[PDB]
Amino acid sequence: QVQLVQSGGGVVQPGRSLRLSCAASGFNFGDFGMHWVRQAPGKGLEWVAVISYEGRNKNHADSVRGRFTISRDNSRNMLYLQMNSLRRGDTAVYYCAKENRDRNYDSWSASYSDYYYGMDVWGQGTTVTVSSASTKGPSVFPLAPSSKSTSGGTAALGCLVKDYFPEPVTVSWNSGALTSGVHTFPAVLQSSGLYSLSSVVTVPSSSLGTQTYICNVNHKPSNTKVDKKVEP
Amino acid sequence: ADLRSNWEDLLFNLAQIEKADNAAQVKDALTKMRAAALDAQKATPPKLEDKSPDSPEMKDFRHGFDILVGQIDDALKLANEGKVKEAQAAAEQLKTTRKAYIAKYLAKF
Amino acid sequence: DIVMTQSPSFLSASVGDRVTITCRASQGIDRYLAWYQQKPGSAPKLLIYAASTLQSGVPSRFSGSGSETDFTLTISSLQPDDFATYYCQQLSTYPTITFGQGTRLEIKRTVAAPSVFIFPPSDEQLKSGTASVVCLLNNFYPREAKVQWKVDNALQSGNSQESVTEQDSKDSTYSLSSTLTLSKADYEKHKVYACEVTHQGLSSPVTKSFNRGE
Repeated sequence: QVQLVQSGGGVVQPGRSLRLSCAASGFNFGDFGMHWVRQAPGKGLEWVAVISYEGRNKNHADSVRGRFTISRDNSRNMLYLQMNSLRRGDTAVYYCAKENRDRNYDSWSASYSDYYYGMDVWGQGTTVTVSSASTKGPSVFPLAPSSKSTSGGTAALGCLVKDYFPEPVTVSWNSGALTSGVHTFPAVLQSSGLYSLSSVVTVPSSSLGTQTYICNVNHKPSNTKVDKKVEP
Repeated sequence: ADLRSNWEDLLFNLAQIEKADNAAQVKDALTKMRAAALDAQKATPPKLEDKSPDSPEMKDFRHGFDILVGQIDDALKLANEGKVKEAQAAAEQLKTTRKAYIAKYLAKF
Repeated sequence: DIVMTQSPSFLSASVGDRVTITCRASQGIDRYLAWYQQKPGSAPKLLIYAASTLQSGVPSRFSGSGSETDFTLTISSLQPDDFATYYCQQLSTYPTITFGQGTRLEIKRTVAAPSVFIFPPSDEQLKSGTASVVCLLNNFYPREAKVQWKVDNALQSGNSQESVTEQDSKDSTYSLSSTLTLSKADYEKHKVYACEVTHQGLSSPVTKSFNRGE
């Protein structure tokens, strides 16, 4: 199986450094150029760097040149991205990717077969978060079913999961049993450097007196669990 | 050197020339292109192994590298005179020359 | 570096539609252009390279064309698997590579009005120095929705952060949360706080609002 398995990454503070790794298997690693590509939260793909089959020639995007260094070790089927002087703008998922060879060509034929034909095999991605924030568990406040959270037939209620770092949190409602009509929103990064999100559910006006609704929040990076029940 | 390594020296060093902001970078890149071109000129590309050295294709292959080296040397002389942007402009034709004179001889067989 | 401009950025279609996405290069790139598909949470997938060559395993309903500076990707008849974001990528300047900004293809359905709810700050949060008001817009379509916060009929910006779900698995609708943050010194400086919502499916903008002590 032709495949790339990435490792490394995580939370790192600004100005410090990190090394990403990408282990290749199932093909002749040292016959192909290799690339790094990144994707910031909510944005498009951005090309980062490339290295020749041999490791002798390389190139980096203007936005990382002088700080990031691509390298490879063919005898261990390993591709590396050394990232120094990290900036908050480097927060992204990073993908390694193998250069595609045009299918009419079994072996290298310069520009007829290589370089110009995209990237066919991609790693699964590594998240890098550049932040000065420290690990903090969330605060969980209710979004109580008001008389203005009304439809005359269905009520809406939720939980506000405020001020945590890093991603992710997990939200359930009464421990897995309520799953219809649930909306947990993507977290937003506050100017504080901490995230926050809301989870909501719409329920019949019938059940505001006959069934209990608790949201179970879990933030594993802080080992904090909160089960906060939501009623008028 | 391997023919692929020499080919890739001409490809990757053009980017180093285009992004340079001082003469040293341009001359370093042009100097590597020159050595790659002279080394590849000595090689027998795989599609030409059936051919005599006096065949039109072998002569065409060898002399296409002469065109490239001549153009590399014109850019190099400007870079040695500290004319970075003139040297960068003169280096733009190297890709045209590489495609028009050399590429076809690297097809497999 | 070469700039790739994809158009449109967002488009809606239904299963069985014929769909065309364009990419435009700031200068000629011959045919050295590739197309990718990406779904959230997964790596890009190469669909097409050399502008018109179909990568192996990619269904034949995908096709590409174009030369020099204008390129399109076509899906002859959509399948549910094809709703995704699509990126072009130029490689003519190799080893300098640049991507287009992407085109998101979404499922079209009928106009659905948002059911709008507002929630007051719970006062466990009050005792900690800050107040957050949340407005919910549930199960609407299309995505375009304007949310404006009125505090005592004085409206704001630079103070509000919003978030949206992805198109729902079942009914293909969207939901949106708008959170307004204030220091609680300023939270009861003022009186009314309103969530005004503009949407295509609402005859006139809807505002559901609270007052301190609501």
